[PDB]
Amino acid sequence: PKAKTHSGASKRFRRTGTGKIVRQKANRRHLLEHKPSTRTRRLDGRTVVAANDTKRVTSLLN
Amino acid sequence: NGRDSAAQRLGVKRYGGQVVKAGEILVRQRGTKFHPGVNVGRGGDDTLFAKTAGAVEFGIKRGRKTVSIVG
Amino acid sequence: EGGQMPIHMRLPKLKGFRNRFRTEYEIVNVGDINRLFPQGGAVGVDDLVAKGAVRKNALVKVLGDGKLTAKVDVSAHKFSGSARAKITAAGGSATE
Amino acid sequence: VRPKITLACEVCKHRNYITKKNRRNDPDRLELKKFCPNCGKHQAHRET
RNA sequence: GCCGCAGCGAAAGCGAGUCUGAAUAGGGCGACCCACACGCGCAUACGCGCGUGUGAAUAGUGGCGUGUUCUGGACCCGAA
RNA sequence: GGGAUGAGCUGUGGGUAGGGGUGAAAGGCCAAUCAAACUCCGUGAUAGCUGGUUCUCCCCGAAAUGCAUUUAGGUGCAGC
RNA sequence: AUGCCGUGGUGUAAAGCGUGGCAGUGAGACGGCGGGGGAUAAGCUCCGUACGUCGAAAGGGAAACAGCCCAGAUCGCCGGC
RNA sequence: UACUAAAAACACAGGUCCGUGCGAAGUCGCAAGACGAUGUAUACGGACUGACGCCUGCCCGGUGCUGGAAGGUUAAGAGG
RNA sequence: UUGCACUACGAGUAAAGAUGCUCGUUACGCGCGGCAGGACGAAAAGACCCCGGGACCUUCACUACAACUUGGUAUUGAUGU
RNA sequence: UCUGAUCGUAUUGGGCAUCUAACCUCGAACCCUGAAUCGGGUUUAGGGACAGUGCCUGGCGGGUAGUUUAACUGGGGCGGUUGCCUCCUAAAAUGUAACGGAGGCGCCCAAAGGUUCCCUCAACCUGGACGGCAAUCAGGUGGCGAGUGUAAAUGCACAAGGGAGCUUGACUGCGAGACUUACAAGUCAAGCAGGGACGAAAGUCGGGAUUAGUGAUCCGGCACCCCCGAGUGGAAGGGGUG
Ligand SMILES: [Mg+2]
Ligand SMILES: [Mg+2]
Ligand SMILES: [Mg+2]
Ligand SMILES: [Mg+2]
Ligand SMILES: [Mg+2]
Ligand SMILES: [Mg+2]
Ligand SMILES: [Mg+2]
Ligand SMILES: [Mg+2]
Ligand SMILES: [Mg+2]
Ligand SMILES: [Mg+2]
Ligand SMILES: [Mg+2]
Ligand SMILES: [Mg+2]
Ligand SMILES: [Mg+2]
Ligand SMILES: [Mg+2]
Ligand SMILES: [Mg+2]
Ligand SMILES: [Mg+2]
Ligand SMILES: [Mg+2]
Ligand SMILES: [Mg+2]
Ligand SMILES: [Mg+2]
Ligand SMILES: [Mg+2]
Ligand SMILES: [Mg+2]
Ligand SMILES: [Mg+2]
Ligand SMILES: [Mg+2]
Ligand SMILES: [Mg+2]
Ligand SMILES: [Mg+2]
Ligand SMILES: [Mg+2]
Ligand SMILES: [Mg+2]
Ligand SMILES: [Mg+2]
Ligand SMILES: [Mg+2]
Ligand SMILES: [Mg+2]
Ligand SMILES: [Mg+2]
Ligand SMILES: [Mg+2]
Ligand SMILES: [Mg+2]
Ligand SMILES: [Mg+2]
Ligand SMILES: [Mg+2]
Ligand SMILES: [Mg+2]
Ligand SMILES: [Mg+2]
Ligand SMILES: [Mg+2]
Ligand SMILES: [Mg+2]
Ligand SMILES: [Mg+2]
Ligand SMILES: [Mg+2]
Ligand SMILES: [Mg+2]
Ligand SMILES: [Mg+2]
Ligand SMILES: [Mg+2]
Ligand SMILES: [Mg+2]
Ligand SMILES: [Mg+2]
Ligand SMILES: [Mg+2]
Ligand SMILES: [Mg+2]
Ligand SMILES: [Mg+2]
Ligand SMILES: [Mg+2]
Ligand SMILES: [Mg+2]
Ligand SMILES: [Mg+2]
Ligand SMILES: [Mg+2]
Ligand SMILES: [Mg+2]
Ligand SMILES: [Mg+2]
Ligand SMILES: [Mg+2]
Ligand SMILES: [Mg+2]
Ligand SMILES: [Mg+2]
Ligand SMILES: [Mg+2]
Ligand SMILES: [Mg+2]
Ligand SMILES: [Mg+2]
Ligand SMILES: [Mg+2]
Ligand SMILES: [Mg+2]
Ligand SMILES: [Mg+2]
Ligand SMILES: [Mg+2]
Ligand SMILES: [Mg+2]
Ligand SMILES: [Mg+2]
Ligand SMILES: [Mg+2]
Ligand SMILES: [Mg+2]
Ligand SMILES: [Mg+2]
Ligand SMILES: [Mg+2]
Ligand SMILES: [Mg+2]
Ligand SMILES: [Mg+2]
Ligand SMILES: [Mg+2]
Ligand SMILES: [Mg+2]
Ligand SMILES: [Zn+2]
Repeated sequence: PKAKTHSGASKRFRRTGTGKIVRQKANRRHLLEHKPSTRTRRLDGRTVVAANDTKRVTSLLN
Repeated sequence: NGRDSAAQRLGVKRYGGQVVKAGEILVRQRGTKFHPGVNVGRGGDDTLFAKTAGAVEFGIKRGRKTVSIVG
Repeated sequence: EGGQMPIHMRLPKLKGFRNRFRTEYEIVNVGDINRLFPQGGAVGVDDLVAKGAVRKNALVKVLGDGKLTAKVDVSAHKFSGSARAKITAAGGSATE
Repeated sequence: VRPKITLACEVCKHRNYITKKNRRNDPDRLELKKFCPNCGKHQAHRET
């Protein structure tokens, strides 16, 4: 039986050209009036997955 | 009773004679317990970062304890 | 994760959408072309496939990485600007 | 009492800034001069 | 047919670059070698890009063993 | 010890079947089991719980802490 | 006073750091020192302690006596200190 | 209350209230059909009380039941 | 019923109530008839307490459904006002 | 003539009335039928476009069904608590438990924000109509014992306290490098560019003396960009930014 991948994990993670796994950052969907532009700029963009969670994230993605 | 707030991890981060890079935080504090010296900014919440690479230096400036960076 | 909201649930979905009709090209560099054809001459998609630098039954696009000295009149789809410049500088022709 | 208000450029009508104000203290529409990224300079802004 | 053979981007697309951005600013991701020589400008030397070697070393894929894991009763036994 | 011509006792034959029957009412009885019978099948039900898990020697060797938790005797990450 | 950060020397094999495979553990106990709760009682309860032992540590001592004192069992000997 | 409870518990004759105008109400059944009853309000069903004697006080605010429809609110359909 | 068996007592000690450990004291080996203090005697994976699961019961807990009920429409026609 | 009031041919629906022919009758009679309280058919007596039923739709509905009904806890229950900020416990780095000891927050300010310039308070003493312990005035003494929007702590008199002028940086595109940290989060940041405020200039300015005033992901709404657009052109729908 073919292995199945996790749907939410595939929707929330992706790999780069050399094999790193990147993600987007939370706290940036609503309630933006009180957040300074410095905070929102920090939350903007993509970032790599922590070395503590990389094993579980890899297992989810595979 | 029974309530509390999180410990804020305040205090000196780099001590006298330590080699630091530009922008390194040196002292987290409430208010100006220490005061910025040469090559040392303050920060929006009294954070006393380093504006230049060098060595930390504590001193006295007529009452105020100061932290400075020597290049 | 023991009951707290898991990593794959507390993080936001990756933004965007996926193109249903995207066209993909199998690419090759002028450096590779130069290495495979040191003698120059007319070069085509089937020759690229036979030399194994590109997949079969696929659109071929030529990119401009590496150096090219041979004079080659290559034919493909959708050349790159740098590859076209290198082809014409070496003296060959780049036609779709 | 202190609702979240949005400010739009008076020229291009783009909504660029969101903030708060006291409705009783300023019952009329707020007016400010803010930098408009679309217009490329500072323009007057008004509440929407 | 699958994997490898180029990446970046939500995507149109462009491509050793690409996205954001007014920016030929900075950043993110990705490619790019030097223990060296020679000509070139170079510095007292050290290298900085190019032409070659003094030959500077990559690489994947398929099978078979082993550990762990997925879906199955899934190490065995046991309810109301 | 109670009733013992009565709302009596009893033989033979028959009828009501499981969220159903029947009950002068106790959740009583329905083949020695009834706050929902029994049998076969779904079925190798499930159990964060209890028990068990079989030959040898060599090297190394913990933890009983932190954070989170419909969490506290479970588990995820960290620590070792 | 200690403890903590950095730095220059000296010493020390089985320290440390990065990245992968495979874990177990996440009910601790007693003793010394510093404290809270309690009545300054508890073989009571909760914290700290590059503090110890037990856990997972046999041997000698304390009559017996997980946690105290000495001391860490590769094997043999009818040797010694 | 077969198998730890025989009683003050249940039943009862008597009482009141409510429903039922007749393949009635009620119950079994998807329905046909059946019981009620080969009965017809002095009858049948449900609820409570419980021989007999003397009696059964106040409250219709709440919640039920019965009856009314001026107003408010309100579905599908119509309209577009 | 049954891990064993050439299965004493006192005062101690210990998973804090010891036939089995310490220091003592007492006791020739083996049977028969009796008593019931102990063997935390046997029987029932405690019925009391807590945790988890289940079941049935209640209700102005939630969400459904049967039943009963409203209107439209079809079955469904004609003539007046 | 918004024609309220209104007439006649169309059209229509709603009430009411009548009718019979659909449909209904466990009213009756006859036949199948020889034996029939079944059934069916024929005739008749009534009801009647109602009722009943199908589909759609509102109500009611412990009558039935499946389930849920948190945790901590000096056993459980009762009570209380659960997130964030400040102090002590806390043992002179950081961190550190208790159903340990005390308090606060779920905001406020269009100025209480930015910038430029100026000033120093409280208290006490003396004198002075109302005026007195304490109103405003004058003169001394006074270095922080006042004040800080709001708890406490750390700060601030060099003022971060008080007064006045002009303004909107309570920006846009970024951000080397750090603190904290299991992760997710949280925090600080020089400096570059655009376009600005104040200032003669140097410069300062990405809200508030600092630390509380807050809520992940999913799913939706809105504005903008015109990125994809299921044969093609549009559109629906999706996508990015806020
Ligand atoms: Mg958004
Ligand atoms: Mg914003
Ligand atoms: Mg604190
Ligand atoms: Mg601030
Ligand atoms: Mg005002
Ligand atoms: Mg891509
Ligand atoms: Mg952007
Ligand atoms: Mg770049
Ligand atoms: Mg190989
Ligand atoms: Mg008698
Ligand atoms: Mg008798
Ligand atoms: Mg029978
Ligand atoms: Mg049953
Ligand atoms: Mg009972
Ligand atoms: Mg029986
Ligand atoms: Mg059942
Ligand atoms: Mg099954
Ligand atoms: Mg060892
Ligand atoms: Mg939860
Ligand atoms: Mg200390
Ligand atoms: Mg490892
Ligand atoms: Mg635990
Ligand atoms: Mg624990
Ligand atoms: Mg102590
Ligand atoms: Mg104590
Ligand atoms: Mg203890
Ligand atoms: Mg200790
Ligand atoms: Mg153990
Ligand atoms: Mg020992
Ligand atoms: Mg040890
Ligand atoms: Mg010993
Ligand atoms: Mg000797
Ligand atoms: Mg009995
Ligand atoms: Mg009896
Ligand atoms: Mg009796
Ligand atoms: Mg009884
Ligand atoms: Mg009936
Ligand atoms: Mg009556
Ligand atoms: Mg009644
Ligand atoms: Mg009674
Ligand atoms: Mg009666
Ligand atoms: Mg009443
Ligand atoms: Mg009433
Ligand atoms: Mg009334
Ligand atoms: Mg009514
Ligand atoms: Mg005992
Ligand atoms: Mg004893
Ligand atoms: Mg004894
Ligand atoms: Mg003894
Ligand atoms: Mg012995
Ligand atoms: Mg005997
Ligand atoms: Mg005995
Ligand atoms: Mg026993
Ligand atoms: Mg019980
Ligand atoms: Mg109908
Ligand atoms: Mg009808
Ligand atoms: Mg109900
Ligand atoms: Mg129920
Ligand atoms: Mg279920
Ligand atoms: Mg609890
Ligand atoms: Mg309690
Ligand atoms: Mg402390
Ligand atoms: Mg401390
Ligand atoms: Mg409070
Ligand atoms: Mg201010
Ligand atoms: Mg001002
Ligand atoms: Mg001020
Ligand atoms: Mg704002
Ligand atoms: Mg950065
Ligand atoms: Mg500028
Ligand atoms: Mg700045
Ligand atoms: Mg404040
Ligand atoms: Mg969800
Ligand atoms: Mg189309
Ligand atoms: Mg659209
Ligand atoms: Zn504009």
